[PDB]
Amino acid sequence: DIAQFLTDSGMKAIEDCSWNPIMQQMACVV
Amino acid sequence: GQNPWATTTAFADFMKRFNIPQVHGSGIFVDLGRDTEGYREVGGKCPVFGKAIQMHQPAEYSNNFLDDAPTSNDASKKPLPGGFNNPQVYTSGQKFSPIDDSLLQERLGTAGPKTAIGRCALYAYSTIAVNPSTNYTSTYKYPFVYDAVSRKCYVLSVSAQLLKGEKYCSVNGTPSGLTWACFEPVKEKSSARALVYGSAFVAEGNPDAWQSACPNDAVKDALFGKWEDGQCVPFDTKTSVQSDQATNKEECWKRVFANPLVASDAPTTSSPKSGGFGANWANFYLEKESGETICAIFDQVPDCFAPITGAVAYTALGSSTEVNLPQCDSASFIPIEGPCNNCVQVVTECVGNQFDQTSKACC
Repeated sequence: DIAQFLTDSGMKAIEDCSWNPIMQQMACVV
Repeated sequence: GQNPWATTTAFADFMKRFNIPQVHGSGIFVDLGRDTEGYREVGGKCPVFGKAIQMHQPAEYSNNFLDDAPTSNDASKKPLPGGFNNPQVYTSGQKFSPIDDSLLQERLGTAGPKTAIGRCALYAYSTIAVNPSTNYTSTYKYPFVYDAVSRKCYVLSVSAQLLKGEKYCSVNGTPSGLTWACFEPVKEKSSARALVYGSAFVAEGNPDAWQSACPNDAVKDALFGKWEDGQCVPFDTKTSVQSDQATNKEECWKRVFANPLVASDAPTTSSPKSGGFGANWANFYLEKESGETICAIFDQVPDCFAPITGAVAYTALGSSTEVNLPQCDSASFIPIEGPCNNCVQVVTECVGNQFDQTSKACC
């Protein structure tokens, strides 16, 4: 689709969680 | 008549910051310099001062890009409400972003970066995206924005910086139907928030390097130039991309960021990569000819500074705050003692690349 162009504009579907070693916790989408 | 900006450590170190392609190496207006896992990634080495995302969600919407990004892709929502800030939560029940700069230092400690920008870039860089299912990780990194007023570090989850055109986005509710609202970057100088947008790759290697390394500030009383016939010749409005009159100094600053030839990686019509090349430098000055102030955008990498009272040389990366040229090189500069009159003489030195005149008594 057009969404060829949206990825090509920097759009990226995030992953549910993150890990951060500075806080050493897992952060997830609520 | 050798060039001191190339030659001398104090002057060279400064002038080096103004090779944007070399020190930044990516689009400024839109920074999509890298690609990872089949996506485009904010990559630029220098942080960008005053950059913000203007949005065009309808008035009812808060229209702030630092708002929690839209959490669950909503059906009754078109366009999708929120902003760009990562909306994830820690187990602690604490929001992933934004975080205080206080919180950072305490947890980071002595080993961590000195600058708060360094600190926030590293937050972003430190972050690994994970799938709880199918335990999977990504090397993909997201751009941070740092609010200098309040001292908060935001990590975004939206690497996009520009969205334009009614096939793809809605301006101000129109055409209603469409999920995404239009947005574009803009240099903004509010007193209420003071934003700095950067790649997470500012943090790669030494996170405090930008400070010494990048064209962070505007320069007062100077004009970008090439060095010709033993002297520094200001780029003239004749080789400039555009040199329109400009009401004030801060107006020139915003114009360079946004002008239609500034280094930018946004897709034309396709992942274009500017490598930092573009109309990124500008001179602000009062024409001796009919005295209308001019903003003079250039694409030529300056290699010296012509000093001039009341002038300002700005770049698309840098702050709006003016700052002095180096007046001398500590290492090389021999202190000069003025004539001894009244048994007192002024004596001139080079503490931190500036002239400190302190008056002494010869007798």
